[PDB]
Amino acid sequence: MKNVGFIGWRGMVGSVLMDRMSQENDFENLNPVFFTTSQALKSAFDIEELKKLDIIVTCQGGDYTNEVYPKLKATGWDGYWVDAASALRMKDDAIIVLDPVNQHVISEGLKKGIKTFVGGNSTVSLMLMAIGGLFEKDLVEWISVATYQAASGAGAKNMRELLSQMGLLEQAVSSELKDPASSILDIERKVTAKMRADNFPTDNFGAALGGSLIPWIDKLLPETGQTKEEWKGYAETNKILGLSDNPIPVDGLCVRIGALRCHSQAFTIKLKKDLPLEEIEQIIASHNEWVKVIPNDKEITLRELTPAKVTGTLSVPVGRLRKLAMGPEYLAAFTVGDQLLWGAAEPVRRILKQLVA
Amino acid sequence: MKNVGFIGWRGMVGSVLMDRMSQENDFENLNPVFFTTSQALKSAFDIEELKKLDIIVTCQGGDYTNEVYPKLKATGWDGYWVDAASALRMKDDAIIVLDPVNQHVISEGLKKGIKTFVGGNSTVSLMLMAIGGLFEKDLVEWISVATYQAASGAGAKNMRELLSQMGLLEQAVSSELKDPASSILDIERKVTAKMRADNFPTDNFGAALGGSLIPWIDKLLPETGQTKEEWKGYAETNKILGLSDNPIPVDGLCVRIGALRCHSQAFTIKLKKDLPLEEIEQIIASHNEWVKVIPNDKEITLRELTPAKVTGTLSVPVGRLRKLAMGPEYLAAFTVGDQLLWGAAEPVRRILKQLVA
Ligand SMILES: N[C@@H](CCO)C(=O)O
Ligand SMILES: N[C@@H](CCO)C(=O)O
Repeated sequence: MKNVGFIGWRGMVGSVLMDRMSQENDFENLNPVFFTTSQALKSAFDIEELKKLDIIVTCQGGDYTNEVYPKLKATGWDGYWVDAASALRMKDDAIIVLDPVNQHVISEGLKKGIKTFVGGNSTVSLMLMAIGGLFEKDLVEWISVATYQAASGAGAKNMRELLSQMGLLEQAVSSELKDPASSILDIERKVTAKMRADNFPTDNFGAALGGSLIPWIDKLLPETGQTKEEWKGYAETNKILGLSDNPIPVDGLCVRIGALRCHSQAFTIKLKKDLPLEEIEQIIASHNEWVKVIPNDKEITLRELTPAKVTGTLSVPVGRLRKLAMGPEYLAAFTVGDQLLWGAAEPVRRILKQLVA
Repeated sequence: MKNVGFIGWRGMVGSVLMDRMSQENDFENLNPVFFTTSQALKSAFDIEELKKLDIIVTCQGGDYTNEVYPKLKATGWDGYWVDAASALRMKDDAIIVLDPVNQHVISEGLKKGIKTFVGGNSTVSLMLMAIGGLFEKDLVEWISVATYQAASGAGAKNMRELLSQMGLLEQAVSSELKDPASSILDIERKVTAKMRADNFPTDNFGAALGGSLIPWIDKLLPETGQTKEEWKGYAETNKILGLSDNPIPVDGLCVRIGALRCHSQAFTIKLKKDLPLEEIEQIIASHNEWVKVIPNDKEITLRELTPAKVTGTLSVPVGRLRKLAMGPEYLAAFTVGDQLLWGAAEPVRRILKQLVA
């Protein structure tokens, strides 16, 4: 069978990948070799050991990639490189994977001789898994986005920091909350005071997240004023769909909220033509087996369209669908998706599966 | 001096109003009469007692208003009715107040003989206080909105429920969080399990808010598919600006997040003409003394553009300003504002001040 090396399999994303591969019995169809960066398992920095592998799957990160990758291909190695990190997404000899959406793009690359495949930006991937249909019919002129991103996208320590912040806030008024007759503004003043305290743990986010939000993710790109996270919307959406010749505008604001691992997004989709809502809904629900169209009903929306419902599942609900006041060609849409699955580990697991078949 | 009656002054909004009036020494210029609904202070249901007042300020709510209001005006009473509730906002003989934005609209009404003035929708009011300038120059063709609304808009019990939810989530993994070597996915599984537990207190929101979000606020309006909260965007923005003849489209998705009392909003503003960012920024910052333009810089954004910074203050920061990929006439903007102040108590306090001068 194909000899597959795994790097960064112990990290958070790597861990999800390992769990998903086990659940699906993916290890039965390949010969796994595990690497580590520890000096305390082959060495992740042993080029000769990596050179003997047919495929390398890394969830180690960009710094690792930028270091080892060049060296490895510099030895002639002609194997496949599957990466979760963003390091190589924008390279000419690499393809961004999300097979339920761009399978045809993936297949052509395997023929052109493409040997590098990279998982895509979580936000963009979750968007495409939700409204892939609209793009599948060149029905989208542009999309304005507003995200509600989870701590998992930032990292494990960030998730822990969010949780600690939540605890401290409640702890600040634990007794008052138990007293059904206590003043709410008093409670409010105290939690806000704690949130602003110097001892409030905000080292990882650089600001409070629990009980608040942060309208800024990643570095500023002076060229356009977007953060790198927002920049990936236009850049990655079009490379994934392979439309670098007829790019579809995708822009908006990426905001961090206090959710653990599900990214949510509010959309304003300008459609190229006036179409019936019922038809839009059918097109969306038919693109893939994971997207799930939620009726624009309160009770059902509260049960299905939330991080609480989606966390840890492969389901990608999309709802609140209706026409906007700007015109019958303006579509409103809200979606929730797990950041660690379709937003990270899953696309990686699925391309590997293809490569070892 | 003018005889002013106050109803619902003990509730959350009423409490903020009382505090703000005291801080500003507003009681020195009027003769206050306090009412109550308790049978255990005049009776809030004594029409003859209310009839002798020059002005009535109520934060009691819609049910109260719809009950007492008709009866009072049915006796000939020719005084002013200042209300925080939405009950009468859309009546022909009433004006929605937000003086820093529609003072000229307010003045004309006082002449036409308008005797009813109502505070506006929190989200709409906070939007206008932020980007009032753009509207002040008929520079806005339409605006797509995505909100991050606080629990305070729902009520005191909702704020308490959010806080309780946060505590339980952290409590579910308190020890693991203290252990710097513990597994994050283990932590994740436990908090999510608690969030989904039947004993997780979600009676007030009908769903978990802490650690999640709810893409639905208020009742569904079958006619358009919008929730009443989203509906107020178009309805109230234009009545406040008095443009029911040349309405400006305002639509989007209103989502509840785990914040105590600050509403935040991500905007996609389609401008009528191509203008320089620097000029847009100047126009915005000049509309009123409370709006505050935050440089599109990471460090400053994290310190100024958040519920943590704004909570309990009259400041209305607006930042992340830049042009969108859809074109140089597409503006991106993010704002944060306290829901109980400019979103409720302040506009009420300011119109009262005018009426008693
Ligand atoms: N989607 C994640 C990126 C994952 O690394 C985030 O919002 O940070
Ligand atoms: N702006 C508040 C409405 C206040 O009653 C909310 O978002 O619920």
